Amino acid sequence: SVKASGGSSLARPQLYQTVPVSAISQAEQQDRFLEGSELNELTAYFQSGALRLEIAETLTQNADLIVSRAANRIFTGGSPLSYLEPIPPGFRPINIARYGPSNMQKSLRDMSWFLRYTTYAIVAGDPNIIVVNTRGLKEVIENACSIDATIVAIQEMRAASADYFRNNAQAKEIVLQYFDILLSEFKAPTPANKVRQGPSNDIQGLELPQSYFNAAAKRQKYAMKPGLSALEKNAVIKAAYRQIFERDITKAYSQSISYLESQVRNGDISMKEFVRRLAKSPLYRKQFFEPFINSRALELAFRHILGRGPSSREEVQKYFSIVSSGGLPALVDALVDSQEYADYFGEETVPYLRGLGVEAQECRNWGMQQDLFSYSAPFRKVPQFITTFAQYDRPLPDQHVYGSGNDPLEIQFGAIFPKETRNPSKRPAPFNKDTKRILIHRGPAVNNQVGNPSAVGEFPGSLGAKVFRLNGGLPGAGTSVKFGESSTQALIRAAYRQVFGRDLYEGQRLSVAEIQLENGDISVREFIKRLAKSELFLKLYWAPHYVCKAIEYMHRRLLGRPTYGRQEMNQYFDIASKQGFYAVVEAMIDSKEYSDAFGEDTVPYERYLTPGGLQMRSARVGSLREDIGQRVDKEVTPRFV
Amino acid sequence: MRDAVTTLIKNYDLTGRYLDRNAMDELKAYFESGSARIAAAAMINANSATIVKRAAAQLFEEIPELIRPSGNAYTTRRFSACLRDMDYYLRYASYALIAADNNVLDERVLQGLRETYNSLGVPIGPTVRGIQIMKEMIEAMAEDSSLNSTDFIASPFDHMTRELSELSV
Amino acid sequence: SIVTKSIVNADAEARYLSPGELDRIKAFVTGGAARLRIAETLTGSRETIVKQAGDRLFQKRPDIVSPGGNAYGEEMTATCLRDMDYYLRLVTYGVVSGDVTPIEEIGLVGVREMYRSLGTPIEAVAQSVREMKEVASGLMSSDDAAEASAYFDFVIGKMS
Amino acid sequence: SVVSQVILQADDQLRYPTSGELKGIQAFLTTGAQRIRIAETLAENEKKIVDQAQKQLFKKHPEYRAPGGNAYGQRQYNQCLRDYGWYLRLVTYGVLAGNKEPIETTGLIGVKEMYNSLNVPVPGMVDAVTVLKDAALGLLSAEDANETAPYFDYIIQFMS
Amino acid sequence: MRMFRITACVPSQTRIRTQRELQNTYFTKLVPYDNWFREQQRIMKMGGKIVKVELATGRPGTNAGLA
Amino acid sequence: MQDAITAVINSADVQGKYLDGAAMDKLKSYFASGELRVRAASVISANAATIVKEAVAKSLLYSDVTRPGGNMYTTRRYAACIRDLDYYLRYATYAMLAGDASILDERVLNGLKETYNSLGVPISSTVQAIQAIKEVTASLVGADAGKEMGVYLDYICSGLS
Amino acid sequence: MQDAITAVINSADVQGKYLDGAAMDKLKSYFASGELRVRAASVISANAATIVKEAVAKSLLYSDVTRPGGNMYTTRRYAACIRDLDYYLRYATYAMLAGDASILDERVLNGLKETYNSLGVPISSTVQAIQAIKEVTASLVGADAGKEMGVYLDYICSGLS
Amino acid sequence: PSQVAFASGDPIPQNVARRTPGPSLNRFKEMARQVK
Ligand SMILES: *[C@@H](C)[C@H]1/C(=C/c2[nH]c(/C=C3N=C(/C=C4\NC(=O)C(CC)=C4C)C(C)=C\3CCC(=O)O)c(CCC(=O)O)c2C)NC(=O)[C@@H]1C
Ligand SMILES: *[C@@H](C)[C@H]1/C(=C/c2[nH]c(/C=C3N=C(/C=C4\NC(=O)C(CC)=C4C)C(C)=C\3CCC(=O)O)c(CCC(=O)O)c2C)NC(=O)[C@@H]1C
Ligand SMILES: *[C@@H](C)[C@H]1/C(=C/c2[nH]c(/C=C3N=C(/C=C4\NC(=O)C(CC)=C4C)C(C)=C\3CCC(=O)O)c(CCC(=O)O)c2C)NC(=O)[C@@H]1C
Ligand SMILES: *[C@H](C)[C@H]1/C(=C/c2[nH]c(/C=C3N=C(/C=C4\NC(=O)C(CC)=C4C)C(C)=C\3CCC(=O)O)c(CCC(=O)O)c2C)NC(=O)[C@@H]1C
Ligand SMILES: *[C@H](C)[C@H]1/C(=C/c2[nH]c(/C=C3N=C(/C=C4\NC(=O)C(CC)=C4C)C(C)=C\3CCC(=O)O)c(CCC(=O)O)c2C)NC(=O)[C@@H]1C
Ligand SMILES: *[C@H](C)[C@H]1/C(=C/c2[nH]c(/C=C3N=C(/C=C4\NC(=O)C(CC)=C4C)C(C)=C\3CCC(=O)O)c(CCC(=O)O)c2C)NC(=O)[C@@H]1C
Ligand SMILES: *[C@H](C)[C@H]1/C(=C/c2[nH]c(/C=C3N=C(/C=C4\NC(=O)C(CC)=C4C)C(C)=C\3CCC(=O)O)c(CCC(=O)O)c2C)NC(=O)[C@@H]1C
Ligand SMILES: *[C@H](C)[C@H]1/C(=C/c2[nH]c(/C=C3N=C(/C=C4\NC(=O)C(CC)=C4C)C(C)=C\3CCC(=O)O)c(CCC(=O)O)c2C)NC(=O)[C@@H]1C
Ligand SMILES: *[C@H](C)[C@H]1/C(=C/c2[nH]c(/C=C3N=C(/C=C4\NC(=O)C(CC)=C4C)C(C)=C\3CCC(=O)O)c(CCC(=O)O)c2C)NC(=O)[C@@H]1C
Ligand SMILES: *[C@H](C)[C@H]1/C(=C/c2[nH]c(/C=C3N=C(/C=C4\NC(=O)C(CC)=C4C)C(C)=C\3CCC(=O)O)c(CCC(=O)O)c2C)NC(=O)[C@@H]1C
Ligand SMILES: *[C@H](C)[C@H]1/C(=C/c2[nH]c(/C=C3N=C(/C=C4\NC(=O)C(CC)=C4C)C(C)=C\3CCC(=O)O)c(CCC(=O)O)c2C)NC(=O)[C@@H]1C
Repeated sequence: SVKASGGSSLARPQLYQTVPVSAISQAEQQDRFLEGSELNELTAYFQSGALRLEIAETLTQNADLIVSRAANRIFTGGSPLSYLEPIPPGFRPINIARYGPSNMQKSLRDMSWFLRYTTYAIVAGDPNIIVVNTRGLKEVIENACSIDATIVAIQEMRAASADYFRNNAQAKEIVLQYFDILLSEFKAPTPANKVRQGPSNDIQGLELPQSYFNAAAKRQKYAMKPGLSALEKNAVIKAAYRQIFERDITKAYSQSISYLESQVRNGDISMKEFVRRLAKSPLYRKQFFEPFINSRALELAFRHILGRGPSSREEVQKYFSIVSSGGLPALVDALVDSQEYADYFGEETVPYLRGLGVEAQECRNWGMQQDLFSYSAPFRKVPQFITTFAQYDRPLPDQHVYGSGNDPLEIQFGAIFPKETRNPSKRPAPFNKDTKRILIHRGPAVNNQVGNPSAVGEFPGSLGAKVFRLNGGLPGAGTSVKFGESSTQALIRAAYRQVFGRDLYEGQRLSVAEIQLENGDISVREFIKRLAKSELFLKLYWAPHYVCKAIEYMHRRLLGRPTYGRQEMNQYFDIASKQGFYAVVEAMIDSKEYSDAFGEDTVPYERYLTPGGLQMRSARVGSLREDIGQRVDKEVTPRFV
Repeated sequence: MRDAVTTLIKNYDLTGRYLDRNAMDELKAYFESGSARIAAAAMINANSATIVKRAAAQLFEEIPELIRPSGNAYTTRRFSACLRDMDYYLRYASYALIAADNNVLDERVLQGLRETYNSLGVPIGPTVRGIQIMKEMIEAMAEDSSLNSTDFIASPFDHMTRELSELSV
Repeated sequence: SIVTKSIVNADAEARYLSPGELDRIKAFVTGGAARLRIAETLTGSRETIVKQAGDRLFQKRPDIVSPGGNAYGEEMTATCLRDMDYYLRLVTYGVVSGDVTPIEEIGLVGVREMYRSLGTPIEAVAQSVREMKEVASGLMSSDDAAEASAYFDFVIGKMS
Repeated sequence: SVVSQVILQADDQLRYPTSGELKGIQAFLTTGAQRIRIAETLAENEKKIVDQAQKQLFKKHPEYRAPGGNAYGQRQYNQCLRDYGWYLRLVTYGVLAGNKEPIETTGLIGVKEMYNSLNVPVPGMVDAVTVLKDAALGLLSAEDANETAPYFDYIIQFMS
Repeated sequence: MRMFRITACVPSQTRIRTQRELQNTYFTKLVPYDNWFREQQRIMKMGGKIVKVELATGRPGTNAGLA
Repeated sequence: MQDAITAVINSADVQGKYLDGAAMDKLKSYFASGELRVRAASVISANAATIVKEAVAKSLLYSDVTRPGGNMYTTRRYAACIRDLDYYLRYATYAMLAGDASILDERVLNGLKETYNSLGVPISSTVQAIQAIKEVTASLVGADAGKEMGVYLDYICSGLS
Repeated sequence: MQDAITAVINSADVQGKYLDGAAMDKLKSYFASGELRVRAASVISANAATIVKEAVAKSLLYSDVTRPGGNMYTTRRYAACIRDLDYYLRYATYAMLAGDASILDERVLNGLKETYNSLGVPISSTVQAIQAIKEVTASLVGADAGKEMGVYLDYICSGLS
Repeated sequence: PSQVAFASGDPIPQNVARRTPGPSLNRFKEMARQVK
């Protein structure tokens, strides 16, 4: 299996172009309101909409007759309509019995599909769907379908469809034009795939069918040339700022480097040199270098200069070495001077985000590049490409099965989880249903229940946490100065500190449960069950959290350990689905392991830690032992003394 | 990328060990299989387009929903993309056959593949079935031809099948 | 490895293996036997190779084993011979793989920084590898020695 | 040839070629006699090879010579024969060079663009190359045919 | 809620404990009705000897008004 | 979580201010729509299983998702997908009653994307499922309640996407 | 992004059916409202600066948000906030013209919470300011066009919660 | 003026058909045609 995930976000490639999408994207890619041009296109399209819907209505109503005329002209020797799901020199009618039922079905389906997508294109106001799905259909069906026959069928459908529109040269011309586009595109040979060759030996080569590119939204490309009008040069410079700085900081904050802009618009420097000097500038330094560690800064720089994220472990390694050696100038120079940069953008073209639809995409950095291209990329500080690439090459991490965000801090009290949206740090990993998380026992290592399952309940002594037990008798099981009042109350407060992490404020303690415990009417287990099921516990630790975060924190408090994996998590989560919070608490406290580790008289306690929690506790300067992770030299007095 | 020799060397360097008898035997096995591996790669090169086309046709015959409305091979755009993906799998399977090591598939095919298909809604199961169809076609082709060793052929395809497919049991 | 180089090149071009790459892989496969023989010789004679080469280095370069020298003292000299053993092992790796890639990856990327950090004169490390090359060449036939000397020379050139 | 490929790879990394690259160069420069004889044998037999290939193709695709077909008309037919001969010449170039570069730079990059502009079907071209492969390999020894087949296969793979 | 008042004796197999364990062995405790099936199974399958079960709180034959 | 009333109260309390007229009119707006929310919630509570069933039947059944090799194949995974849909519908109704999506942001979305990318649950297919739930519920509770429930189901989808 | 035509066409196509009556009904509603939606978009574009000025004055100015320690205090933060308000107005206009909120899903609500939670921008204050923008636009374009823009501004607002 | 209402207007519910067994069940369909 795969050992890491770069994340997966919903991908929405454009299937085809429509007039409103075209206009609105034209305005939106330039970071502006729709102007007279786009608004006028929208007005004209909306005005034509009534006629277009009339065309679509008449064609869908009479689609049967049009398809029947096509099928009758194309086929001979039988009735093609028995089952419904100008003349090329080589055309000859096709025999129904010979041609076969499956291929006849595909013929009728294809004719109807052509008419259907023609109506779709009429309504959309753009033939892009027809071009996309018809250029290269010929070669797809040459070997089982006659091209001359298909051409004649499409011509018959075109004539029959236009026959319903003697109205005037408004409906007829549109129908004829869209059918002519369909005809010329079916006659088209398959265009070659767009090849994205690997810039080096650590990056694979890919190719994309040209139809995929034609469907996707086209990336607007800005190129600085000497002859452009001043307004065009302004647009190009704004695009350069939007690319390098991720937004128009000149519009937002009047931030700009005027002499660089004058040089680039004069042609003194190329757009490539302008990009180089802008990315070296103190503006860029302050915005996308100073706030980040070098590892994240280089990923952002790849976005800004190349329009893509890192492609491999070797690439991040190489460029992190470069930034370690020469800092931001070295990084920018290496990126801008790369053969890849000149291959895509050359000297004049403003760099653009490539991504899905612009060229063939790699699986290895899919999710990471999705995240990188978001406008929220500057607020991820944790590197995503080096982390994920390294984790590909290594076994599964120490991490909750549902992700790093589901691991709370292993502190005395509080349910502190990383927030998915705040400083995004998510680290998805594919844990299947059967993985078991390695936990560190708080006590003698050999008492870990994995290797010593009968060690369960063995108190850890000095190596582990303090354990509170109702070993002594309870009071009144009259006289004052009965010593059995201090131990029972110490245990009650210990149980409060265990279930909630810390002691409650005055008025919050479940006094009835406390007296019912102090009177021998219940057991310690029953009392902690009451504490766990209390409305206070619900409000504090169940209600404010993701269901599985609440369950995980609950498990740590009640069983004294994190969950091992998907088996425990799934059972508690399923109970949460079916029954609710009280039933989840019941399941945890009525489980066999609770009974083994804790009887009816033991307050639960921390029995295990994750590696991360132990490292948090024992890796600080004041707690780090001298022999851990270093060579301990024996000191001996010099022999000359 | 790691081939069989690089994998062995990594294993031995991890422990700082010189290559011993077992290492030499494994290297010998790879070198003696090299001719058969080269022949299998050449045969795939001679039939890659037809292999892909026939495998896709068989898959769409086995799962007709793929080329019907709401199927992920529906429309020529998606159909072409699907045949493209099949071509990818065959090319990288040929690489893996030559290398006698599936790490090339792990590094350049499988890592992040589930994420991409989930993002696009591409159905994994039919893709795995298509991989298996191509595997069977390659095996039959190798059997028909004058090739001596053909047991290694299944290894890459099965690997992809195991790495990408959902865990059922 | 030769196979990996050919495969990554073909992948970079997004194509199947070309006839030239298949020819190179065929040559690699056919030369496997001689490469394994050379590696077997180097591994079998590793102790004597390292001892003789270290003797020649120390007698030729006594300063590194003289007081103030980097390898001065019994333990430092032992560590120097340990490094020589490391590089011989890497040479055997490169010999069987047919390329210098394992040697680069394990023992030459950042070697300068490491040995500058340790204070070891890198030129003397290059000389130690030279001594090992000279000792190994005597243990095999001329063609085998020529094939192994290329890996030794790659190490030497990267050192100095 | 493989020498140019080695030099390109070495220059891209700003280094001298490694031992393995030079060994591959040596093997290629030794098989030159076989490459030369294959090129010559294919050269003088161009007419027979093309005749067999073209009759086979137009048996496979009678539509091309039929009215409305791309090859219909003596001029178009002769141009197709010219194309057969030219691609056989490219195959000999590739055989001599030891790699696909002379073929690919001359008659594969942009080939779909060219033939689409001429309405010559690319699948017609791949069938044509397949029959040319069969005819040409028929006129070669078993070992020479095995050596020269992957070049035809490469043209076929690029064509579609 | 219905509450039983269960008395049980739990023996100690597999371990000779040296700490005070009498409280765990022969105990009388209030159990909610809903948990009594599970608790009966747990005490039994542990080796316990449930001496007595009574309906401390609640009534028999109650169709409504039990919570 | 916070509902619309609590949103107003928190906005007033963070400034130490008594409720002024604008806060009162926001509370009046919430009270005006509360009857609609209660009726829509009642209909959805009655029909939850049926909305989920019809949305699954209109979006996921007889597709690659349920066939061998799909993430909804095997009965354990099928039940898992239905369970997730039950959560989404129920929490959308909760938020709709509250008038605020806060409960979704805290119970549902804070960790779910990482969870789904860890498990390999496809987000395109589940977004399609939640959209189908959107249309089914919009058919049951009517126009206004349909749009209001829409808002929060679309919220779940956007949080997933 | 997807507009209304794409949504209707994809719904028809995924089922392999021609454009039916309900599809044509929704499409003709879109086409009939198109002219007035274009006019509303033109008016909003002509008054974006004034709209944002008045919304800021109503909702943000002279509050804890603009004073020292408030998230809008410094000049850079003020300019960034009014720029964000302009973003919300523009993308609401895009959604109105397209007749669908997909642009808001993929270009706005993608990591809006990531951005604001990471920077600690006050969400309640942003929602109040967007409500002010909606009110100002409604006063400027008209009550019905105001509602048409208000559905999308409310969509962004609910996305913030 | 009210004609501008599209997203604010009365929603126009669209027909989405419940999915039915595709051709992958053809054999069983035949078995269903021969089970009566
Ligand atoms: C239909 C909705 C799609 C689908 C769903 C699906 N989900 C799972 C598994 C899990 N889903 C969850 C969900 C949550 N955790 C929470 O805390 C919350 C509450 C806010 C939710 C909604 C979890 C925790 C799991 C994992 C459970 C476990 O430990 O097993 C599956 C099964 C995946 C598996 O590998 O078993 C499925 C199928 N899948 C699709 O394909 C539909 C589009
Ligand atoms: C005399 C100086 C000129 C003048 C001033 C004037 N300013 C405002 C309103 C505001 N001024 C600021 C400015 C700042 N806030 C900051 O944090 C910083 C940096 C420390 C600056 C410079 C702000 C934010 C406001 C908004 C009010 C608020 O505090 O919330 C006004 C009021 C304008 C109005 O119509 O409300 C005025 C009058 N006006 C002139 O004509 C003088 C030239
Ligand atoms: C007024 C609206 C509130 C406010 C705003 C505020 N925002 C920021 C910073 C940023 N806002 C964004 C948001 C977007 N960028 C986009 O491209 C889009 C999608 C269309 C959105 C929604 C971003 C990315 C930033 C930071 C980077 C940038 O400048 O683009 C700030 C500054 C925060 C800081 O501490 O620097 C502020 C002040 N703050 C309030 O208090 C108002 C309630
Ligand atoms: C003002 C006294 C006279 C004048 C000026 C004028 N200059 C330009 C255009 C350019 N000026 C420069 C000069 C520089 N750019 C730099 O970065 C620096 C180095 C620090 C200098 C000195 C350049 C490069 C240009 C061209 C690009 C640009 O516009 O920035 C114009 C505009 C010309 C046009 O055709 O648009 C003008 C008006 N013009 C007069 O009539 C005055 C006598
Ligand atoms: C030395 C005392 C310990 C040690 C170090 C070690 N580190 C790496 C690799 C990397 N270290 C970093 C570090 C940083 N990234 C940043 O942005 C910054 C902030 C300024 C730092 C310090 C990175 C990014 C890497 C990865 C580089 C790469 O891509 O190769 C290694 C090598 C790991 C590997 O697999 O190559 C090592 C050895 N290791 C120890 O044992 C010491 C205790
Ligand atoms: C007081 C000088 C400042 C202050 C404090 C403050 N803290 C919280 C909340 C928590 N404090 C903790 C702390 C700890 N947990 C541990 O395990 C340890 C070691 C034993 C410590 C120190 C935790 C975890 C929380 C959250 C959980 C809980 O509160 O029980 C608050 C309340 C925050 C809230 O609303 O949740 C406050 C006010 N605040 C100030 O302004 C002072 C400067
Ligand atoms: C022995 C060759 C080396 C060594 C070992 C060592 N280990 C520990 C402590 C632990 N070991 C484990 C390991 C596992 N637990 C599991 O469940 C599994 C999966 C099957 C493994 C591999 C764990 C988790 C611990 C922590 C304690 C616990 O057992 O729960 C120690 C003790 C460390 C300490 O400081 O106490 C030691 C010494 N140490 C060496 O030097 C050897 C090279
Ligand atoms: C031949 C006289 C008639 C015919 C038959 C036919 N079609 C196929 C296969 C396919 N047809 C399509 C069609 C389309 N793709 C689109 O996107 C659209 C809208 C523009 C259409 C109409 C596709 C995708 C295929 C391939 C997948 C499949 O089998 O469905 C065949 C079989 C080909 C084979 O080699 O097996 C046949 C026989 N099509 C015509 O147009 C003629 C009327
Ligand atoms: C065919 C058997 C199946 C199928 C395929 C299909 N795939 C896509 C789109 C993509 N496929 C990939 C996959 C890869 N890219 C790589 O670099 C590699 C590693 C070598 C792989 C395997 C990617 C990344 C995409 C998206 C980018 C692109 O197009 O290049 C589609 C189109 C999806 C859509 O509609 O947008 C299709 C149809 N479809 C099936 O039904 C089969 C199961
Ligand atoms: C020895 C002289 C006689 C004898 C002893 C015997 N005892 C048991 C079982 C138990 N004994 C106790 C008693 C105590 N446990 C305490 O904690 C304290 C209070 C501080 C006392 C007095 C208990 C509680 C048990 C049961 C629980 C347990 O043993 O852990 C047995 C029975 C053994 C069994 O498992 O059946 C026996 C044999 N028996 C004789 O015949 C001697 C005369
Ligand atoms: C026959 C004995 C009974 C019966 C069956 C019946 N089933 C369905 C629909 C489905 N059946 C399944 C079952 C499975 N999917 C799996 O992955 C597995 C595990 C290996 C099983 C068993 C599923 C998931 C469906 C949903 C449709 C689909 O495949 O996508 C129906 C149709 C129900 C409907 O309305 O769609 C029927 C009729 N019906 C009876 O009355 C018998 C008792």
